[PDB]
Parts: sequence; structure tokens; C-alpha cells
Amino acid sequence: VPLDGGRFATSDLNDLYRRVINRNNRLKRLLDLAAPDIIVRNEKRMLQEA
Amino acid sequence: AAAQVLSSVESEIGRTTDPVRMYMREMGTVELLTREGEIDIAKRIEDGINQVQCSVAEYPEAITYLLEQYDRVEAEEARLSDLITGFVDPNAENSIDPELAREKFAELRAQYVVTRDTIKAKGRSHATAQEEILKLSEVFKQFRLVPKQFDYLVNSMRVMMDRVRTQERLIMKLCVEQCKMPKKNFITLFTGNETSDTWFNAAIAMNKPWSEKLHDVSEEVHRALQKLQQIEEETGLTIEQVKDINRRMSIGEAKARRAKKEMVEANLRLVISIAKKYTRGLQFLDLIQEGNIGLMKAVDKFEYRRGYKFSTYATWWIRQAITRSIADQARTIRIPVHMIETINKLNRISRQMLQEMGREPTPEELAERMLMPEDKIRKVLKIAKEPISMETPIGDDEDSHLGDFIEDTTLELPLDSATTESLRAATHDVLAGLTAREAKVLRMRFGIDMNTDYTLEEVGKQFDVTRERIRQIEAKALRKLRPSRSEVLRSFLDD
Amino acid sequence: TPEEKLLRAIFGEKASDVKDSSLRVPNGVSGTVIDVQVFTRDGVEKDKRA
Amino acid sequence: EEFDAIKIALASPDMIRSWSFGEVKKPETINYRTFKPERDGLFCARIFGPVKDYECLCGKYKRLKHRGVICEKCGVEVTQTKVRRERMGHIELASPTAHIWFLKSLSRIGLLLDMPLRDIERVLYFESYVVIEGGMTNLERQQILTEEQYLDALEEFGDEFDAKMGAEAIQALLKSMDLEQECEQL
Repeated sequence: VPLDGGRFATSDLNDLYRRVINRNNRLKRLLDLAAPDIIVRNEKRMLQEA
Repeated sequence: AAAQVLSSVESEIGRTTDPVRMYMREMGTVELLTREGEIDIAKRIEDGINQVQCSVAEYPEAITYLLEQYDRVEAEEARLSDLITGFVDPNAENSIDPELAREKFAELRAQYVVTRDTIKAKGRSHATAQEEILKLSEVFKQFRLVPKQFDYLVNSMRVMMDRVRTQERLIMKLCVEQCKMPKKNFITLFTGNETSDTWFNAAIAMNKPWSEKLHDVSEEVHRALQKLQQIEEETGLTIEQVKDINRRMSIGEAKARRAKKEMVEANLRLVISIAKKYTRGLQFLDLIQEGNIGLMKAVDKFEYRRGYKFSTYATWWIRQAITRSIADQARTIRIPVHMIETINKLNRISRQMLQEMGREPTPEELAERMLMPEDKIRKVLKIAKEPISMETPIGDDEDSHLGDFIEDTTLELPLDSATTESLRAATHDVLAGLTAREAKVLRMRFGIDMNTDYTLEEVGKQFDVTRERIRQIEAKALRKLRPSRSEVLRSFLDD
Repeated sequence: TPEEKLLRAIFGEKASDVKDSSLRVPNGVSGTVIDVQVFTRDGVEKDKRA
Repeated sequence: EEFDAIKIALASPDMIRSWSFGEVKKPETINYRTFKPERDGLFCARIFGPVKDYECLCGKYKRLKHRGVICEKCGVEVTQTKVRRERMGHIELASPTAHIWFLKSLSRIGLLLDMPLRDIERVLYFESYVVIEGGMTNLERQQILTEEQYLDALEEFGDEFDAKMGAEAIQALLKSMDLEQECEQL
């Protein structure tokens, strides 16, 4: 929602949904370039944290 | 031997739960290759690249694919679009000139018709003819194709192999999973005869009682061979030459994927030394992973003939992939990269005004150093905010958040709700006292008790086709309602 | 609304592009104005009381 | 309006798609110049609903005369803005990730596999393998292999054993066990 003086005020869940999506779209970019299996393991271990 | 030291750790760990420790542990095994291993690998990468060119030059129609798509575009009397970028593009080991588009194509059309006849004479595999086929491999070899159109030609090997591998397993499903044909005696006939239907009844010629009862699928099983024999009609290549490509091309894709896996995994510490200059917009491991995508791009573009070390070139790509992620991600309301570049330009110049003046620069006087007017400087300063939070504790104890004070300024007020159902009932009383055809058009023209809004023509379409007097019927009713009945409706004026 | 489209079309009072949000005295307070301070952004023209 | 009871269970992946109204594909919230919700984002109007009562994003249809239309220029249903409180979307994960509630809350996933919780987490963190199905009588199901020991049984066996890592292994161990045979064993 927008506040009075031109700012916005958000929930904390929007920040938690953005790093789920960003670390999920980037996993679909590593399965296309055929990344080595240390980069793909760390990305699946980063999506589990998000 | 740097992996047995992890098994001395892994069964005896202090149960780490930090993912940066687990990532920095795994990259610690692979050692740093120094000044020769970059050249030892860049020879292994290119030797896996030209083996893909060696398996393209064995395809007869891949020569014409660069020929026939060029025949589309000279019939338009002028063509310099994005297609002409992706074509032949010969290297001197770029705007193209039309005096060379017929010069370098003089020998490519010449070799196009000469090699057809030496294979037309004395068979497919004549000795002095296959050397010309090996020479026809070299007329393409001095060209460097743009790798967007080149990927369409690698699909001319993989899909044309998997189309037969679909056609192979389709016979293995429809008939072999029913009739149980043995795969020991069957693989000899695929390289034995492979042209006629004489292989078929020869299994019926020997007794083998499971094969006599193929009468009920006698119009079905070799009908699936009519598509495997369809590819022989359209491609026009013998089956011992088709397997000589996708096996030999399977070595060039596993030699280049293995050598790129070594150049990537050895230089993982170069990414982790740049990525910690950019941590606190995004995350600590989000910057590492986005630079590793930039490192895999730098391996593709690197050339060892230039005479520079690999870390001089790869640093430009990791710094490009990391800074592009801070501009795309790391913000809730996404700002494009041209405005982030202007916002960062204001924050490096306002520090310079804090150096000389010793005060904060006014937007009237900050506009001189940027070469921008006062309205755009003040408008770039409108975007300066970030969303705060709704769970920020604006009370000094842990009872109140900011979200408990933000009002729902959306719905309705119950005085404003009850003054509407009072107004909906006043109109049902006033219009009931008027003449029924003035009261009908007054409900249709203003949409009272309906869901639409008519026109003078639409109401004129129904009752009578007068135009100005429908407007005069409406204007008459306002005089019929203009100050004894208007005492209740004048109270609704004060909204 | 459908009904309020008729009330404007009977007496004729149009609503312009102007909406009241004036600062009023908070209710329950009866005071006496002793000071007025007016701040103005640079470039913006001052009124006759500023 | 009228109900009698409140039932709670687990959500199937087909059920979570059944509550949904569209897939979120982008982390964008709104546009910074004109504060309107962008497509395919966390606030998208084609998925979750219109922002104003009976109005699409562009403005082609309005004011309740068009109630049951979907504006083909933008894709926003012309309905009330009360359905932004009730409509859900979904995200298709590119890798299956474990639920923290049925893993850490004391364990509901190592109680069903009879695996220790301190050993499941070595598989989830991509540290050590686990045997999904050992066809040769050398290895057993749910046997944990380090990355230096998995290479030895890779050469000795080839195809004869199934061993994975991550939550794609634990999804296979939960999919493989017969729940009826273990009540007929215990």
C-alpha cells in the first residue's frame, strides 16, 4: 500500500516470495546451459533454504 | 587426494548448517591451474568444437541449408536484416560487401555440382571420389558460422537420430513387447540386409513357432518399417553413414563439455573474490551464483591465441552478470537499468558536492554538475524510497507494528450505505407518480432499475423514431419535477 | 450511481475537479490561534500570507 | 455459508493447482512510474483479479453493464475487487523441496522411513547419497554412501543399484515403500 509522503509499506511475505521465485527461475537457467553439477547442487540447496 | 581429507572431516563434522561453508568446502578440492592449464584446456575445448564441424560436413543437406536460406533473400532487391548477420561470415584467420557475396560464392557453387558426379560414378564409396568428399569437407572448413543459426544444424543431427530412435523403440513396443522377438538374432539382420522385406519371412522360414502367427498383425508391423524406410527416401543416406555421424559427433560434445567443466570449476574462487564487493542488496550466495553464470559465458568466449591470461577476460563477464542482477532483482518495485545508472550517478556526484562544499547539495545546484534540468533531478529524487515493512515495531515494546495503523481506505461508510437505499426508494416513489411512458424512458435513459444505458436512438428504436422530442420528453419531465415534491430531494444535494 | 445520475440531471449541480481535504480543529478542543508558520519549497510561488 | 465440521489433511500437488487461478512466473510487483500491477507477477491482475470495482487494467469495459466478460486486450475479468482477498496462485518448483513442518517438528518423515533425522539432513544438503533400490544383494535400501564410496560402487555395479541425492531421493523412498505390507509386518 502507498503511505502518505510518497512511500510504500509492504508485508514481509513479498520479500519471502521473491527469493523463492528468483532462485527458481535461475534453476531453470542452469538446466538449459548444462551447468556443472556443483553449481546445480548449490542452486537446489539454495532453493531449499528459500 | 584432496577428497579423502573431506571424508576425514565429513564423518566428524561439527554439523554445519551454513550454506556458504558447504559451498566453500566443495570448491576447495579443485586446485588452481596456473598459466599452462589454461592453454592445456583451451586446446581441448577447440578440438571438441571442430569435431562438430567435422560431423556437419558429412551431411549432404547441411551444405544446402546455408545455400537455400540465402536463396530466399536475394529475390527482394535489398536485404541487410538480422538474417544476413547469422549467415556464412568468413573469418580472416562486420558489414558485408556485395562484391564479395558473389566472389566467395564462386567456388562454393563450383564445388556444389562437381562432387555430385564422382559419387554418381562407380558407386557411393569410390576412392578418388571420397577424397573429393574429404575435399568438400574442407570447402566449408574455412568458414565460421554465427552460433544462433548453427544450433539449428546440430538439431539436424540430434532430432534426425531421435526420429529413428523413436522409430526404433516403436517397433520394440508394438510387436516385440507382444510377440517377444529375441534381440540376439535381430541385431544381425539390421546390419545384414536392411533394405527389403526378405529379412521378415526368413524368420518364418526357420520354424520358430512364435513367428508363424504374425497374420493378425501382418498389416501392422512392417507398416511401421514404412516410416523407417521413409527417412531413407527423403534423406538419401545409407544406414552405415548415418551411424558414423552421431557416434563421432558424440565424442566432440563430450570432449568440449568435459573441458569446459574443468575451466569453470577451477576458477570458482575468482567469482567469490569479486562477488563479496557487492554484499548488501541481494544476498551473499545469490551474488556467487549469478557470477557463476557469467563465468560459464567467459569460458565460451575465451581465446588462448590472444596471448592474455584467462583472469583478464573473465573478470569483465563476472562483473557484468553480478551488476545486472542487482539492477533487475534486489528491489521490490523494479527500476530499469537506465534509471539505476542515473540514480547511482547522482549518489557519486552528491558525494563530490559533500567534499568541496561541506554541505548537502541543493537540487537547484546539483543540476549543474549532472547536465540535467531541475525537473528531472527532482523527479529522480521522487523514486528514492524503499518499502518500509508492515511488521516494523513503531512502538518501543513488542506489541504494535506499522500494519496495525494502516487504514483500509477502500470500502464504504454505513452512512453512505444507508443514504443510497434511501435514495433508491425515493426514486421508486416519485417515478410511480408520473405518467407511465415518461416514467419508462426515465428508467431507460438513466439506467434506473436496469443494467445498461440507452441512447436517444436505442429508445427511439423501440417506441417511436422521434429524436429531438425524446430529448424534449426528458426535458419536460425535469420541469415536472422542478418546489413541492423537490423538498425531499433537495436534502440529497449536500453530499 | 443510477439514481444519482438523475439528481444531477434534475437540479443541475455539477461536481468539479476539486475535493475538500482542509485541516480542521480536532473535536473536543476549543482554543485560540497564536501562531502560524508557513514553509515553502524553492521555486514555488508564495501566497499573500507567506 | 452453513457447515458442520472442519477437516484437515495434506495437500496433493493436483489439489494445489485446483485452488490456483494462474502461475506466477516473475518477481515483479508493480510498475514504478504508473503504479499498476504488472503481468505474471506477485500482484498480477489476470491471476488474482481487478484492482477496482468492475474495471479492467486498460479501460475497455466498465460500470457493471459488462459483468461476465474477459477483456481480451489485457486479460482481466471484470468483477469485484473483493476477489483479490480470495484468489490464490501457484509456483511450479523446478526441483521438489521438502516441507519444513513434516521434517523438523518432532519427525513425521524419519518416523515413516525409520531413518534418523541427523542422517536425512546429510541427504538434503547434497552431502551423501542414499540407496533407493539395490538390485544386487551387496547393498541394502536406505544405505548412506559418501561421495568417495559412491564412486567405488559405481564401477562395481553400473546399472544394478539406484542411488540419488537431495529431496529427489527422499521423494523416491517415500514413493517406493508399501504402507500395507508394513502393517502386515509390524
